[PDB]
Amino acid sequence: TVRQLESMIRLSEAMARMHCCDEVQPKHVKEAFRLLNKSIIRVETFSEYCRISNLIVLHLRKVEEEEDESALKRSELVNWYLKEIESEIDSEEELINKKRIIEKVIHRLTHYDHVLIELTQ
Amino acid sequence: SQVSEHSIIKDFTKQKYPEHAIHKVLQLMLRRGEIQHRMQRKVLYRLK
Amino acid sequence: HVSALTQTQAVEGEIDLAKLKKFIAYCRVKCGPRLSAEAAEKLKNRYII
Amino acid sequence: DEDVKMITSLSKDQQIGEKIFASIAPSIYGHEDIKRGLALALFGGEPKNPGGKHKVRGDINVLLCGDPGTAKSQFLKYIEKVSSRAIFTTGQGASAVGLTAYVQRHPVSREWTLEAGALVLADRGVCLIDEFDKMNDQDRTSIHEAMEQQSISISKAGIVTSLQARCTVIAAANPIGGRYDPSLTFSENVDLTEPIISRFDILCVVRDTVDPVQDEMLARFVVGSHVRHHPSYGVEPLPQEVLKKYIIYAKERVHPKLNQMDQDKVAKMYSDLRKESMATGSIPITVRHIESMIRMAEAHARIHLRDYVIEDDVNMAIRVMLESFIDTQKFSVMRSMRKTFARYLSFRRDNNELLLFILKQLVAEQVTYQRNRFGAQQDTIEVPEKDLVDKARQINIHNLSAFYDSELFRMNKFSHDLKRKMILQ
Ligand SMILES: Nc1ncnc2c1ncn2[C@@H]1O[C@H](COP(=O)(O)OP(=O)(O)OP(=O)(O)O)[C@@H](O)[C@H]1O
Ligand SMILES: [Mg+2]
Repeated sequence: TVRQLESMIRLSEAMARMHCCDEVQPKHVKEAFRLLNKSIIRVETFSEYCRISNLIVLHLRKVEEEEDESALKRSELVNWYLKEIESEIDSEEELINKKRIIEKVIHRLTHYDHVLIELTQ
Repeated sequence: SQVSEHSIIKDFTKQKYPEHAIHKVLQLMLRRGEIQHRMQRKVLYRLK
Repeated sequence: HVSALTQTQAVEGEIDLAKLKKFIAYCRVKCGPRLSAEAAEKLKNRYII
Repeated sequence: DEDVKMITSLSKDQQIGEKIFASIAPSIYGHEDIKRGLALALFGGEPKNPGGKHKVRGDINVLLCGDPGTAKSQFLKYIEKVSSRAIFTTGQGASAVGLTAYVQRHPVSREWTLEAGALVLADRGVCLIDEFDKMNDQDRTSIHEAMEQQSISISKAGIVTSLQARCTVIAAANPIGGRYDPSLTFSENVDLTEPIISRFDILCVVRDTVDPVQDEMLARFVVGSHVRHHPSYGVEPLPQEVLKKYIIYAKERVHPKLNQMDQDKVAKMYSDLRKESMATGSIPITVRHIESMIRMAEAHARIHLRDYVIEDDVNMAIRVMLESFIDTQKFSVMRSMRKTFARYLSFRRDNNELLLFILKQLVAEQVTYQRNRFGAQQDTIEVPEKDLVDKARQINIHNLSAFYDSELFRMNKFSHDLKRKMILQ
C-alpha cells in the first residue's frame, strides 16, 4: 500500500543520513528498494494449475459475455486450448501428455473445486 | 440439467395449480440459490 | 412530506394527542370491567374448539 | 453585510453545486463520489413532525468501508476541521472523548460532574467515529440508541435523565478479512450488524485495485506533498471561509418546499425497482430509501438556495440512492442491475467517462490474459477500435472522435492510430 511508499522514503532518508550526503540520491533509493523486497517472503505450498484454471475461466466468461447465442462444451474447450498451444508443442508425445494433464485438471476443477459447472446434453 | 420455465408453467397449470404460487416458489429458490438463469431468462438450470 | 410543512390536519376526526393522553389516563383510573356469563360460555366453547 | 451579497452572487452562478462538490477535501485525490455524498451530509436536510406524532429526521448519516491505505481517516479529519461543531472519537480505546455518559469526579478540577458522551455534545453538529468495528458492547448499544431514538437515557448514581442527540453520524471501517470481497454482500463483508447498517443513508465502499496510472498519480501527489512540506471538472473551488459562510447562511435561511414533487415518476420507479429486485431475488428495496432520496433532494435544493424543489434535485438524489443501493449487491446482481438501470444512472453523466471505463475493462482483460498465458507482461498494450465501437453501440453511442480528442483520453496516456485502426497504451 502507500505505507510501503512512505517506508521507502523514510529508508532513503536514513541511508542519506548514514552516508552524510546532503540530498537523497538514486543509490539510497535502490538500496531501500532492495531491502524492502528482500524482507518480503513468498508463500510456498501449483502455479501452472492456477494459470490454466484462470485461462479457462477467462475463455468461458468471454464466451458467455460476448454472445447471447449458445455456448461450447468441454470437448470444444479442450480443442480450443490445444489449438492455441499448437505453436508451442513440437511433437505428438508432449501434445498427448499435455492433453491428458489438461483433461485431469478440468475434471478436478469441475468436480473437486466446483469452479466450473457441468451440464448434460 | 436445464428446464424451461414455460415447461414448468404448463406442467403445473395442467395440474391446475395457480401460477402465482409457482412464481413465488421460483423466486424463493432464486433467493436460496438453487435455481439460476441462463444467458436468456427463458430457461433455468439447477445448482446447489 | 408535502403536507407536514403547512397543516397537521391529516384526518377530519383525529383526537388531539393531549386529549387522547388525558382521556386514556381518565378511563384507566376511573373504572374497571368484568366479563358476563353468557359471553363466558361462548368464549369457553371457542377456546375448547 | 457584503458577505451575504457575495453568497447570493455565488448562488446566481449556474455551476455552484459542482464548485461545492470539488471544494471538499483538497488534499485527497480521487473518491469524487465520496466528496459529493459528504456535500449533502454537511448541508443536510429538514426534519418533519406533523403534530407530535410522526418524527422524521433530516440528518444524512454516512458510512465508509475501505481496505487499508485508502485514507478513510483523512476525510474525518477534514470534516472536523471544516465543521463548526464536530466531535471526533475512536472505538479502539483510550479516546480523548468517550462514547458513553457517566458521572465522575473530574481528575483535574476535582468536581462531581456529569460527562455526557460525544453524541450528546454534538447537538446540531457532526459526530465522527474511527475504527467502527473495534467498538465494544456498550458503545454499540449507545450508538444504536442514539441513531434510532435520537436521545440518550441515563440512570446512574441517583440521576435519571434523557438528553437530546440530534447529530449526524459519519463512520469509517475495514472489512472482516482485511480485504473486500466482491462476491459477498456488504453485510457479509463487515463486522457490523444489519440493524446498524440500515440506519445509514449513504454507504461507500473503497476497494483497492492495482491501476498503474492511478497508482502513479497517487504516488506523484504523495511525493509532491512530502517535498513541499520540507522545513526549508470544477472550474474553481471556493475559499474555505467562503464555504463556511455559505454553509451557515444556507442552514439558517434556506428552507426548500416540496410543493412541486412528481409522484407518478417516483411511484413507477419504485415499483420497477422492487419488481427487478424480486426478480433477481436478493435484498429488495424498501420505502426508507425514498425518504433518503427526498432528504438528498432537499439538500440539493439547499445548495442552489432554491426555495422550491424541482426535477433536477430529484433526479440527482435518485442517482445517488441507486448507486448506493446497487453497490451493496454481489457481482452478478450488481452487474444485472447496472445494465438494466442505465437510464437513471446516466443523469448528468459524461459519455467520455463511460467510454474510458469500457477501454479500461478491455485493457484489464488483455493484461490479465497476457499475464496468465505468457507469465509476464509485454512492453505494449493494444486494443482494436471495433470492440470499443461495438460496446458503445450496445450503450447506444455511435461517435467517438470527441472521446479521442477528450482530455480523459490523453490523461490516461492513450493514443489512437488510424494507420492500423488501433488504440495503444
Ligand atoms: N488518495 C490519497 N491522497 C492522499 N494521501 C493518501 C491517499 N490515500 C492514502 N493516503 C495516505 O495513506 C496513509 C494511510 O494512513 P490513513 O490513516 O490515511 O489510512 P486509513 O485509510 O485510515 O487506514 P486504516 O484502515 O488502517 O485505518 C496516510 O498517510 C494518507 O495520507
Ligand atoms: Mg484510520
